[PDB]
Amino acid sequence: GSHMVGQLSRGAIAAIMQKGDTNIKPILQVINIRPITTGNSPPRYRLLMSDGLNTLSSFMLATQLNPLVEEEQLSSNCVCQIHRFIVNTLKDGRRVVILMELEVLKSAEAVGVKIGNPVPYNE
Ligand SMILES: Cc1cccc(-n2nc(C(=O)O)cc2-c2ccccc2)c1
Ligand SMILES: Cc1cccc(-n2nc(C(=O)O)cc2-c2ccccc2)c1
Repeated sequence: GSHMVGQLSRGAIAAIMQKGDTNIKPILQVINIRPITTGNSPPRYRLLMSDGLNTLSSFMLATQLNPLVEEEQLSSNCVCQIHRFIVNTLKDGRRVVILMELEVLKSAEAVGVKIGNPVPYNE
């Protein structure tokens, strides 16, 4: 409906990256998905997601959610609610947000566009 950016949890990306609170169940839009280089292990998918204000490319799907990308409705433009996630930190200090449980609220085809004008989160 109208006010599309209101469909997303504006501020959730900053909340995740600055507060590290995991009790939230934010609604985010998938902007892009791509495999990361693995080899000799199940594929892993990285997501560029948006909360309407910011985008962040630090998301990775838990492997248990791979079928959503491979078989069902998880692709660019879909709107999802994250029901469970954890933040992990690499040795170099970069954070990786692992999505453990997510629900597709609106399919890519039902949304069809990048909502709002989100800008990259700097961190
Ligand atoms: C920090 C971050 C967040 C999300 C994805 C990535 N990432 N992207 C790629 C890739 O090949 O594109 C590889 C990684 C990676 C993840 C964990 C450890 C080492 C590398 C990195
Ligand atoms: C210690 C640490 C730091 C960052 C990410 C993780 N991590 N957690 C999961 C998971 O699915 O739970 C998967 C990874 C991962 C491991 C190697 C490369 C890319 C991602 C673990």
